[PDB]
Amino acid sequence: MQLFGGRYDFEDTEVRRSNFDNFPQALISVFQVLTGEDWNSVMYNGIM
Amino acid sequence: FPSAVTIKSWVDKMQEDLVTLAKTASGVHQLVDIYEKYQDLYTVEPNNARQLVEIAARDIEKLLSNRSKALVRLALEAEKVQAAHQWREDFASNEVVYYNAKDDLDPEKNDSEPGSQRIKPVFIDDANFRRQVSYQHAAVHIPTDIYEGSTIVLNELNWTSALDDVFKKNREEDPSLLWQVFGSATGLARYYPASPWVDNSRTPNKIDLYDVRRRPWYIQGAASPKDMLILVDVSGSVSGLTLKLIRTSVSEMLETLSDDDFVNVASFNSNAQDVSCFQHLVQANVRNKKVLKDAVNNITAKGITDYKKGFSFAFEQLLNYNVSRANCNKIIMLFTDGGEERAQEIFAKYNKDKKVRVFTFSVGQHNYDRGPIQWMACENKGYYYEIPSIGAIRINTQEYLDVLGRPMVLAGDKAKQVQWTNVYLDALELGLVITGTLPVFNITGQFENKTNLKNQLILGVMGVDVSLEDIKRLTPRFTLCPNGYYFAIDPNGYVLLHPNLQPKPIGVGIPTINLRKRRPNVQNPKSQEPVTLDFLDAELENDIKVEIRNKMIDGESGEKTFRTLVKSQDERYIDKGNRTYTWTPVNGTDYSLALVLPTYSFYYIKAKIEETITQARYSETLKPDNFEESGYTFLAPRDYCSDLKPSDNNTEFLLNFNEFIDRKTPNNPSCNTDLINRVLLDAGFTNELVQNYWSKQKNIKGVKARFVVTDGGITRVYPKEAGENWQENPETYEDSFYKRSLDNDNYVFTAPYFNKSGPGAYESGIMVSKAVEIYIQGKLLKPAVVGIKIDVNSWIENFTKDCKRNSDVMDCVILDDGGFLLMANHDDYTNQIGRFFGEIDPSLMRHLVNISVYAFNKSYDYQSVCEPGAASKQSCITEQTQYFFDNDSKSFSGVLDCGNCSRIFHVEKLMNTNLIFIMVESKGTCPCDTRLLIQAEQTSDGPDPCDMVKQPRYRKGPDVCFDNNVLEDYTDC
Ligand SMILES: *[C@@H]1O[C@H](CO)[C@@H](O[C@@H]2O[C@H](CO)[C@@H](O)[C@H](O[C@@H]3O[C@H](CO)[C@@H](O)[C@H](O)[C@H]3NC(C)=O)[C@H]2NC(C)=O)[C@H](O)[C@H]1NC(C)=O
Ligand SMILES: *[C@@H]1O[C@H](CO)[C@@H](O[C@@H]2O[C@H](CO)[C@@H](O[C@@H]3O[C@H](CO)[C@@H](O)[C@H](O)[C@@H]3O)[C@H](O)[C@H]2NC(C)=O)[C@H](O)[C@H]1NC(C)=O
Ligand SMILES: *[C@@H]1O[C@H](CO)[C@@H](O[C@@H]2O[C@H](CO)[C@@H](O[C@@H]3O[C@H](CO)[C@@H](O)[C@H](O)[C@@H]3O)[C@H](O)[C@H]2NC(C)=O)[C@H](O)[C@H]1NC(C)=O
Ligand SMILES: *[C@@H]1O[C@H](CO)[C@@H](O[C@@H]2O[C@H](CO)[C@@H](O)[C@H](O)[C@H]2NC(C)=O)[C@H](O)[C@H]1NC(C)=O
Ligand SMILES: *[C@@H]1O[C@H](CO)[C@@H](O[C@@H]2O[C@H](CO)[C@@H](O)[C@H](O)[C@H]2NC(C)=O)[C@H](O)[C@H]1NC(C)=O
Ligand SMILES: *[C@@H]1O[C@H](CO)[C@@H](O)[C@H](O)[C@H]1NC(C)=O
Ligand SMILES: *[C@@H]1O[C@H](CO)[C@@H](O)[C@H](O)[C@H]1NC(C)=O
Ligand SMILES: *[C@@H]1O[C@H](CO)[C@@H](O)[C@H](O)[C@H]1NC(C)=O
Ligand SMILES: [Ca+2]
Ligand SMILES: [Ca+2]
Repeated sequence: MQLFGGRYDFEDTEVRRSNFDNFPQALISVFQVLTGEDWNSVMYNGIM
Repeated sequence: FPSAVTIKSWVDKMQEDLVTLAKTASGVHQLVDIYEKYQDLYTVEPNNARQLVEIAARDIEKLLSNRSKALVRLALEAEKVQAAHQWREDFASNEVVYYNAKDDLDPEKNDSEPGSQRIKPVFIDDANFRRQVSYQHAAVHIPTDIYEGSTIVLNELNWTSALDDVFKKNREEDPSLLWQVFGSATGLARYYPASPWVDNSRTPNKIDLYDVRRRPWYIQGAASPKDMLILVDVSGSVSGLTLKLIRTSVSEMLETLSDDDFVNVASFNSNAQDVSCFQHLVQANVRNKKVLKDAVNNITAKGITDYKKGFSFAFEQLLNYNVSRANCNKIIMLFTDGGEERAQEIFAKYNKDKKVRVFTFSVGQHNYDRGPIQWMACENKGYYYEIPSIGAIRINTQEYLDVLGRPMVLAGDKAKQVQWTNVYLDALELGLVITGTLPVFNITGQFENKTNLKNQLILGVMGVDVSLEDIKRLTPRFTLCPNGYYFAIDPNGYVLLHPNLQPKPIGVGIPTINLRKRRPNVQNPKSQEPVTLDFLDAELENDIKVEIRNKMIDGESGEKTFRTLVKSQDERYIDKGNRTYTWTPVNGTDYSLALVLPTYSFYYIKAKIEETITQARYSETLKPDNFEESGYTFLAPRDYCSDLKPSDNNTEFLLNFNEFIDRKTPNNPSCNTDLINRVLLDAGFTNELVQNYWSKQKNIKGVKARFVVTDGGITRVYPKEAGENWQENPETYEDSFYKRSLDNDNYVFTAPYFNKSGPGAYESGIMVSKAVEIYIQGKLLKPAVVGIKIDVNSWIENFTKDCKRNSDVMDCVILDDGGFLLMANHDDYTNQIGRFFGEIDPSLMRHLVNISVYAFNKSYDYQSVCEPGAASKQSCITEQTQYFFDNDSKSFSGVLDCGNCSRIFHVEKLMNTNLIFIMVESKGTCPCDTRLLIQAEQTSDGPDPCDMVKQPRYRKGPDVCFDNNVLEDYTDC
């Protein structure tokens, strides 16, 4: 929530729903990266 | 270097040589003599320009009142008809039969959507519509993203189907009527007569995105003018997808605005700045809006949100009252995502009585709280609109006119006033046109006042076009000379009718399109702007014309006579023309109509020929087999009779003209006698010249071709070999040189063009012209313009015999007013003939202006095309320079110095003509450039707007403004 809260302020019309805006959402995102599923997308967004 | 008396004596033997060559070979005094020899084939009547204007002002009154009556009945039927509609929802049971525009008309298709049934119509081809049309029913336009077959749309096509009987009753009564259309609140439009729409949806690959609600005609009659003020939220949270959406809504919101509407754009993030250079509400014309749409785009989001400084700045903007203002609906709309503060305190005082209306827009996909924003909208009698997407922008930034129309629909009959739109290009390609609108109201159960829940919206708006070619038939210019014309004007300064006004849209800025970012097959929007050229931009501006222009915006009558300079037809000359203006109001409308005449045009010739043999004998004069002893005759495409049409191929036209007089006597019971007759009289006057004078002197030595461009269209170039090179417009009221010959009292020389295509130099030659000038009973007349194309080679020999052919000591040239190069000593200059002299030695030309020998005026042409700049054609502004003698003095001696050199130039002006002779030392002796002073349409982006609007042009707004009815619902958001 620090490093990536806000920060997905891209001007694209696509959705990046696994983001780190709230606390419920951040928690869901952290868990998804533990199940391993699609964590590369959550990392690519943190680099862009 | 020869003395000033030697140049004086040597000019006087070669202006005496050109003028004697032109006075003798053309036949000025002979054509004067035969207009005066007859006296009785014609009579001389006056142009009473008080009377003519009054007569014209009334045909546009009656035209635009006749349009109005039709509009009123359609509206009554629509109101009555929909009050008796039942709102059914069984439409697969009872089909709605209608013809849908923008659908394949191929019989074998048979799509047959549920609820609806189409029509295959039969489509005759037509005139007054330049497209195939059906007079048996009305077409229906559904916009593309709107589904048809929706109960909301299916129920319009049911009740609106009773308009086809009233549509038909308007055209039966008046054949000339143009499109008749009802634009629905629902977004469905029906027009008569039916024709296929110009863009089908998917049968080509361009797709129309046309919405009736969006249209300017629909908007002006939807609602009253308005001073809006866009707030933009620029806090940090907005940055992202949401910030991207806002820049496209505001641009979209503006499209909605009109000239009568004033608008500024502010933006807040813990301080409210204003987005551009303006700081007050500005007129929201094509230009101002272009500035605001160019500053909305560069915005960057950063900082804390403050709705208190954002609405303080907004209210203060709303209260300026020093500036020019709409003063009608005052509304402020804020684009923002989420608000935690309702700003209750700012609204208590700034708008305690709710004079202002607040509209809040929540944009993008986000989690910020929308309750406070909704509350603000509810408190202020505004509305709330979400926009998550780009496809949601187009119907929510046009939808606020449903709110602003409410206190108009509570005004009753008082609100049913016809209003006429600014000239604009028709959706169907008709040409320039204006539409008169009326709003239809939803009255259901009026008898008993039963509901009113949705009875505060308009059903839609009804319009009817007038084409500007219909108004130009009520303002006839043939009796008057080429110089005379009629100008029409808004109470906004825009010109309804003008010679200068053109079909191309008025352009703003220098067009820049990026080729690296246009994917090839997507079809962007083309244009929708109105063609708002102003009177002080259609003509060269004076101070004695801003007096005339203001004086006929505020509905006064008058005359005025003064000396002003006319810009030439081609954009190269400026001629001081003593004009008289005369204006009066069109009493039914807010247009005021004027008329320019040049003193000497106060009298015209009417043909008074009626004998059997005399109209006969003059008519075989214009036979194309008889051009071996007459001269390659031309003829102007007037609307002589209704049957023979202007063709743009002139040999085509002159056969169809001259067939017409053989196959039928010129009495012609559906055809004006005077126009054809004058032409016949004229052709017997440009015959007796070509028989008894020009065919005697069959070859003059330096003379190439000899013409008589006359009034009656009949231009006669004398050898048929020469008439192939005659590259003029055959309409005599469009020729540039014809009009410059009438202003001047001396022989006029026209410079040939530089480069280009076609033979226009050695082959045809430089031409001299001169208006014929007769006096009948002490009444001045200038019926015709004689002329000569000169031979450039012979002229050189006389000129050569202290200037040699190719001299290195000094060079001399002859320049007509305007500074164009006609004759050159060197032979590296006479190759580039007809070229602006400041492009071949820019150092001397620059000095000449300084000496006061030459004067100039740069103007703006707001309707021109140009290639784009990287940052096939768009419209753009060009700046145009013309040059003209401002000093009457005959000679000008001096020296110019570049730095380290002197050149001694001597300038003498030939008497009795526009030509000037200058002697100067060879350019090669002093190697000098300054910069190349060029005279061309030069792309530019001026004048800057931010400085015009600090002192705007005078203007007069609409008298009736409907807003703030006390019994408005003000409860739905
Ligand atoms: C260049 O200079 C020559 C000579 O001045 C000028 O000449 C033509 O010159 C001859 C030489 O005498 C003239 O006779 C001729 O003019 C005609 O004849 C008599 C002369 O008095 C008069 O009726 C008229 O001047 C005129 N009328 C006629 C013959 O119909 C004169 N005109 C021509 C074109 O032959 C050239 O015109 C000069 N170069 C130009 C054309 O600028
Ligand atoms: C909107 O669409 C409806 C449905 O087509 C139209 O209602 C129809 O109107 C016609 C004439 O008003 C009716 O014809 C009449 O039928 C009765 C028998 O039902 C007959 O006695 C009459 O002499 C006449 O033939 C038609 O029945 C009626 N349909 C229904 C279902 O009631 C309506 O006219 C359309 N509205 C507009 C404004 O065009
Ligand atoms: C002009 O105003 C009238 C009312 O003053 C509008 O008529 C109303 O239209 C609504 C449309 O939503 C009708 O409501 C519908 O009722 C049906 C039942 O038939 C129901 O199934 C729908 O869910 C919806 O509630 C309503 O019947 C009707 N009101 C009256 C009094 O007839 C009319 O739409 C307005 N004109 C236009 C062109 O919109
Ligand atoms: C436009 O209407 C005005 C009246 O509003 C006309 O002015 C009248 O002119 C007549 C003679 O032509 C006078 O007898 C009247 O006294 C004038 N009106 C008033 C109230 O004084 C004007 O003639 C009309 N012009 C056109 C071109 O229709
Ligand atoms: C168009 O050109 C004329 C030149 O004849 C300008 O008129 C002169 O303007 C200067 C100032 O620029 C005055 O001092 C002179 O008194 C004017 N002379 C005459 C005869 O009018 C005129 O200003 C130019 N118009 C524009 C818009 O620049
Ligand atoms: C106006 O309507 C009347 C009646 O139909 C007609 O006689 C007249 O010609 C019309 N005028 C114009 C300019 O259309
Ligand atoms: C303009 O008016 C004056 C005064 O009536 C007149 O002498 C002059 O000839 C007119 N201008 C022209 C170009 O004829
Ligand atoms: C004439 O030239 C001089 C010197 O270059 C300059 O100062 C002056 O402004 C010029 N006059 C005009 C009318 O521009
Ligand atoms: Ca996996
Ligand atoms: Ca914010």
